[PDB]
Amino acid sequence: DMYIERAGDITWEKDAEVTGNSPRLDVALDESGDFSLVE
Amino acid sequence: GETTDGVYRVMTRRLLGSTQVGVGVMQEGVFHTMWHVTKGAALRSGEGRLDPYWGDVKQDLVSYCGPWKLDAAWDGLSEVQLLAVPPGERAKNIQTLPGIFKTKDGDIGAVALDYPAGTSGSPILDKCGRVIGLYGNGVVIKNGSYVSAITQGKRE
Ligand SMILES: Cc1[nH][nH]c(=O)c1CCO
Repeated sequence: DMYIERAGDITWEKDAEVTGNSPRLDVALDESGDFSLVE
Repeated sequence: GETTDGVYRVMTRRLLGSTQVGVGVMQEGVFHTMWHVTKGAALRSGEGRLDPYWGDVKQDLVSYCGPWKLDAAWDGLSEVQLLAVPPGERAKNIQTLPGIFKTKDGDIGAVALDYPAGTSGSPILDKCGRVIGLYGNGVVIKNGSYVSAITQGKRE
């Protein structure tokens, strides 16, 4: 049995930690909702 | 139960202790999460009950108490923020420039940030604080890294 608990407001934080790259990938999406790489 | 707008953890007491299986967004009285988090099961909020209203395994999304309300989209140019809510840890904003998932049916924004599975459902926001999608359905690329789609539903 699942339950929910509040974790915070949804707001943009000025001067948040900036990380992560921006890859451009060819992908496929199957009927089960699973993404996979296309090569 | 609690219906204030905001981000929420999705918990279960079925396994050892209390385990966080995911995250979701409450907006306009509707709770939005990813299908793989709840598998369409009913949810509890205090003494109240939330029943599923719409869901789709292929989109990997589900809404409770009403139809999907989130309709903002990534502009394809700007940095966004993942409002990550990891298991047992405080909510934290991470800013990033999304990459792209190119599919036979069009392009989708993607966030190259790696968090525990129980973080699935965390919202990705634009500079106006609007939810442009949920984090947690993606792919593992060559170097073993994780890249999530920016998954957004349709507002009827
Ligand atoms: C398997 C899975 N689904 N969503 C997630 O965030 C993960 C773990 C990768 O950090």
